[PDB]
Amino acid sequence: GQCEAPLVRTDNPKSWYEDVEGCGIQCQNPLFTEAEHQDMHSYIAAFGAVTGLCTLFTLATFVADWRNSNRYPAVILFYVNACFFVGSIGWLAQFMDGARREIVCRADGTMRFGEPTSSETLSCVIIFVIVYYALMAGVVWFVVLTYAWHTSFKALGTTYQPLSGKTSYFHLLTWSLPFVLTVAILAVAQVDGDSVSGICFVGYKNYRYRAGFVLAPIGLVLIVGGYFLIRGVMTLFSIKSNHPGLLGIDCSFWNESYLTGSRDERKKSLLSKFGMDEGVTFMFIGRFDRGQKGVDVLLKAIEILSSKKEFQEMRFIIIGKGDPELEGWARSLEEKHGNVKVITEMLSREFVRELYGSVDFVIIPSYFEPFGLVALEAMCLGAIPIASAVGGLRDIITNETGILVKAGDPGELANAILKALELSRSDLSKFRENCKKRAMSFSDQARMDIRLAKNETMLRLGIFGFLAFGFVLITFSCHFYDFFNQAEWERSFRDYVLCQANVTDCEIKNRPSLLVEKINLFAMFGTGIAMSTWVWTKATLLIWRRTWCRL
Ligand SMILES: CC(C)CCC[C@@H](C)[C@H]1CC[C@H]2[C@@H]3CC=C4C[C@@H](O)CC[C@]4(C)[C@H]3CC[C@]12C
Repeated sequence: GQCEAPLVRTDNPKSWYEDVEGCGIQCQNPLFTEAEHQDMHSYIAAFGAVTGLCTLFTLATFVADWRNSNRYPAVILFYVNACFFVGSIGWLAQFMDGARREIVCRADGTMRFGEPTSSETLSCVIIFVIVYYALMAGVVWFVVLTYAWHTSFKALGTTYQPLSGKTSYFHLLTWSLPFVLTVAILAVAQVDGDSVSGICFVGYKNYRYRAGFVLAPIGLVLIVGGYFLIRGVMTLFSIKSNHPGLLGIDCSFWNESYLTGSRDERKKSLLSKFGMDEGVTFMFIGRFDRGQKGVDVLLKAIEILSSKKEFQEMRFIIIGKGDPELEGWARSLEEKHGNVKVITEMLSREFVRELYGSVDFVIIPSYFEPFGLVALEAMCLGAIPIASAVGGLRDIITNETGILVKAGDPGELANAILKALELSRSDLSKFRENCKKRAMSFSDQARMDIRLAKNETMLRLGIFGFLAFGFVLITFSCHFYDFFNQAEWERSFRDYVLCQANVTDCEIKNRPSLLVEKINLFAMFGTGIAMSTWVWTKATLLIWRRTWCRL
């Protein structure tokens, strides 16, 4: 009945150490002393309390006005805060009286490992699933947050709400995936306790399961989250370089005051410069590519259009360079039909701005268009677009704004040009007015989609996307570091424990670093705290101020 510390005597055949019959390992990490146990427990308490309180307040803010705040692209972070709140409560459970022994220790006083098991209680499993599910549920929402930001740039020039029909689709995948992982861990009975952290978690006894079920899934969400974030940056940077100020009023390289004179006066000036007489002007600018922009379609349409008697009533201009055969084809038509201008050089932005604001119609014969930002500048300048019904550009152009055609059909395109002539013989003022109003608006007029309203889902969302990414990257690094060195610490732990009995000095080769543990906790709690600032604005204070006035 004798066992030497750190081992204790028990009658459980499942608690005995490798060959030491009757003796198992006490429920106290032998590689750390009491003083640093109290330090770590105090450290956890501070972050847990702060995360719980601040996260709960944000959740209270959303439900205070759920009828108006329940808007899909702006409530992704609400579920993120919900996930982290549950995780925080899971961590804080250990600070109830006697909780650590009931959670970490077996009834015989030995360390819990290999849970679940029918011979012990459910306290270790309950804490494990709460914390682990909360962790994985949160980071799965994070990749949804970045994806929403990536697609939120489609909410310009249209009324269509992206992902409006996919809200339940995300939810089912978001909650199902962490549930599957949780069940997989329980199926292999790898839930182990640790007095240092104060909770049960994966793979303390075997590093391989901790790498598989924690490190690996966290790595994948970082890859996906980074991918969408990178594309979002390219979109946002591309906007500011080319069309900055595509925002609440209008202020860019375009402005109403930059161009002078009437529409006809500028048209006559440009046509004089090109040696052309008055007519209905159709303009296209773009790269002379194949399969991406229909330059071949546009050029072929002119050949078909050349047979009509109305051909002499219209004026054309093509700007761009690229494949030399398209360039030769365009120049040949220029000489064959002396009513079209061909430009292959680099054209200044100043010239383009005046050209866009003078030409009657702009042609966009694309084969693919991401979401149609290139068509918005022409609409801002009063041009009436004719475009292929491809990509996300179909959501911008409507019957009262322009003409859509099937891609690849030069005959249909020519018919659309003939339709443009029918409109051009009448008053086009309504079409130009609709083009400007639509391009600088969206249908989310809950509070006047202006710079104080729509920047929420373009700029503010972007900040939190990268902010969450940073903390999750730190968490990945901590687990990555431990995984590299866990194998040696296991060997050290084995060697250290054996010499303790002294059955006639022991030394610790190495151990897990408490500093890495603190940083990992900081990043985990930091994400919950960081995402709790979404509602830190003046408007929410007013809501709370009036909410308190229910009294
Ligand atoms: C490597 C990537 C994923 C990191 C995250 C992307 C970073 C670089 C992006 C995402 C969000 C972006 C910011 C979003 C907010 C604004 C406000 C805007 O008025 C000016 C640009 C500015 C300041 C952006 C600068 C670049 C930014 C911080």
